[PDB]
Amino acid sequence: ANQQKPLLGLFADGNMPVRWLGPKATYHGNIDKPAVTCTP
Amino acid sequence: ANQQKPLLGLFADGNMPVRWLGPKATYHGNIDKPAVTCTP
Amino acid sequence: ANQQKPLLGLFADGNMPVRWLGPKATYHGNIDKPAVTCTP
Amino acid sequence: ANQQKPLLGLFADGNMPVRWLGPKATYHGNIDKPAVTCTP
Amino acid sequence: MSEQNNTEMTFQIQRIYTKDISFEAPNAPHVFQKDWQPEVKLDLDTASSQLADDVYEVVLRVTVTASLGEETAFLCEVQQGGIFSIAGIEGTQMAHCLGAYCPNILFPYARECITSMVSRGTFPQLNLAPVNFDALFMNYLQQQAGEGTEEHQDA
Amino acid sequence: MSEQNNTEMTFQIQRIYTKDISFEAPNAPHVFQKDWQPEVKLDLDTASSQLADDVYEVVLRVTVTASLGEETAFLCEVQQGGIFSIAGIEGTQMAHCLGAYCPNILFPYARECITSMVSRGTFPQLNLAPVNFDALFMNYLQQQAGEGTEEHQDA
Amino acid sequence: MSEQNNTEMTFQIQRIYTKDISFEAPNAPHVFQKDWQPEVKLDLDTASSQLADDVYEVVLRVTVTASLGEETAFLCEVQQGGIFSIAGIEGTQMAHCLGAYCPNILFPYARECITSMVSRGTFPQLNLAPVNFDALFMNYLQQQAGEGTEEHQDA
Amino acid sequence: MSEQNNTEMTFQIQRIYTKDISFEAPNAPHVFQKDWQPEVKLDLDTASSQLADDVYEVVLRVTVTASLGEETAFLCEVQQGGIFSIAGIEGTQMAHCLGAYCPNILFPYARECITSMVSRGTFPQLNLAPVNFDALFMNYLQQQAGEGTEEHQDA
Repeated sequence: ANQQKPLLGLFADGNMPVRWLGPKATYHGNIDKPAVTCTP
Repeated sequence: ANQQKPLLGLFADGNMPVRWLGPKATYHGNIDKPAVTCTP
Repeated sequence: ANQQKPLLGLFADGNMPVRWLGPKATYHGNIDKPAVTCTP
Repeated sequence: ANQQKPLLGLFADGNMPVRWLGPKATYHGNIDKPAVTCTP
Repeated sequence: MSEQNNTEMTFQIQRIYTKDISFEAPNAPHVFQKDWQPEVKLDLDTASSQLADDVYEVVLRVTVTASLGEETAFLCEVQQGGIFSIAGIEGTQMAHCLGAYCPNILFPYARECITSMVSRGTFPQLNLAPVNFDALFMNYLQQQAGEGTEEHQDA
Repeated sequence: MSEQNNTEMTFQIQRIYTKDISFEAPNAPHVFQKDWQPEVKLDLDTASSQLADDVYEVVLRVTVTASLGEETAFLCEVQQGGIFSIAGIEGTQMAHCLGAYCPNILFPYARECITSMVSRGTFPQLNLAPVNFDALFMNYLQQQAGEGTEEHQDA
Repeated sequence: MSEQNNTEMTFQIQRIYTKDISFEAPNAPHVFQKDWQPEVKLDLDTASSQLADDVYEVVLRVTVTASLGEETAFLCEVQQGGIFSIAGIEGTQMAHCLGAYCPNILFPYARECITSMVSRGTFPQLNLAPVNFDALFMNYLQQQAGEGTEEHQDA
Repeated sequence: MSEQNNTEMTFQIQRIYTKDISFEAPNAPHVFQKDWQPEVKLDLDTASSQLADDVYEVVLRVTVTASLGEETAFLCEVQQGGIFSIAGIEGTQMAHCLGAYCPNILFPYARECITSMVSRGTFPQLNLAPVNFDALFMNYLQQQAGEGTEEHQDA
């Protein structure tokens, strides 16, 4: 932390934050019931 | 003598179609509705 | 009745030649083999 | 009242006598990028 | 026919690798009109070849089809091949080795490969149930032997 | 020519996905014993589509072919599709949008899909190197190169 | 200390999955400069907990520690947990099935989950050879003293 | 066709791979009696390390946490590292390259390694949306590029 860091200048600044659109589109269930009720 | 014998006998003679079973199923309710439209 | 769109009239064709940036083959030497380890 | 005596609790300590079937046998080659000088 | 060898069967794993993949979504943008639980269909096919002496190559194909109404959801097929050094095997012991034991090794890899391609078509999770190919094939042959004495030494 | 960079034009990606995947390893069992020099021929097919009004899909068939002299290792052909809502575009603006920009959105995803299948076939990882579609299209369209590098810190 | 009885045997897999995974490449671009034939180590661990009535979970952790040269190549660890419907087996019968058959089911899926991680780290994918757990446990069952009860039943 | 392009960023990839992979599911059996609607949070951390002159490894650690409060659905994390060679320029010019373009190369690979881990825990697969970091930099400045020739004659 001074002025110029050659061959770099991002990430170590504070990490660029990412925001979601909506978690609604994922994880409405895949495992209902005992999942697999019978195994041959 | 046309009497030949490949060692590979007891295997590739016919396919084995597995009867599909899955009480919980694959699809439930996750699709295009809160999709990639809200990116301002 | 057919809507002929004057917007789409390109990009059904190789626009410009793409050079291959991986010469000398994707190996530069030997790899693994059709033999894991052993059983005795 | 005492039931489920052998039901789930045989081994817990871990580390089986698996000294491999081949302690040193996976791959061998010569790692380097395929020329990769410049993208222009 | 019941070739009684001194070595009651032999199995060695040499290699496991994907030989073939296919994933088609012919109505990929338009299947949105047919949205929910698709009719999923399994079909396993058996392919083999002898590479060398005692070196064989077993390919287990797992084909998955899905469709809603009269139109497609997604199409998928994997061929998880595997080289295995097998000898001594005969009749029932042959059929049970490469037709139950070896496919069940290749199956987890073929399974995850389908799961990957479905995710590339951006459809929800597809985890196929564990089918015990070993016991299922024992039931195909009513009942058979799966126990023996070891004989292994440097030769 | 007539690049016409106005605050017109609109872009919104709705969804990206493989519409078709193909991975063939014809002589996979025979190739892993061969001389380690395949000729990796790359192919790219350009195709756009209308899904709706102002909704234009773009598909790039990235085909990777490797043959060790006479014998093919693998073939990674991935039709990476992508739904893009575009409007306000005409002439060279849509020619650059489809001929450079929006295919390069799908190029890292086609790259990944290929790379994964290559590595699933138990073959050396293939990282498709950055091809700037913008630059090579510029070399034709209006020519793009030049920098004022001459002076150095003297005392 | 003994027990001989048999309830109506039940054994059905409800679910197979990874509860915990870790691939660690500590010297990742450091080792690649001289990354040759790995010397591998295999550690095994387990975990257990009853989930419900006649439902018991067996977790099987396979750990793969590679070291080549002077340092670590890569690290791999997968806790393959499996939900099983276990009933009817008891005494030394249950002890055998628990130590042998139940983790043998989990092992193909554990193996695969490791194999895919290693290939993503651009290391040679590791195909765990199928080893008989039964034989290893025979000794362990003849080396214990502390059964669930003492009630000498006999034919 | 007569213009000297010199020091314009010379970018080339050496090797992409997963430096690290991880998955957790502490409430994995418990998820059956859970409501399937988590507050999924993206937690990313980004590092860089010089391996050689102009050679900087960009690490993109992505963590997908799904929890409906304290009630955790699943946890997944991948440290996708890529050896990138960015030559000629520095500072704000290179900040556009490493801070925008390099994450976009690692992002598809990070994504599939996350999705695979979610699918291994047999949970509904999560495809991460196209997040264009470079678009923000494109509105600002330093978007100016076009390949040519570097020097390396000024220490």
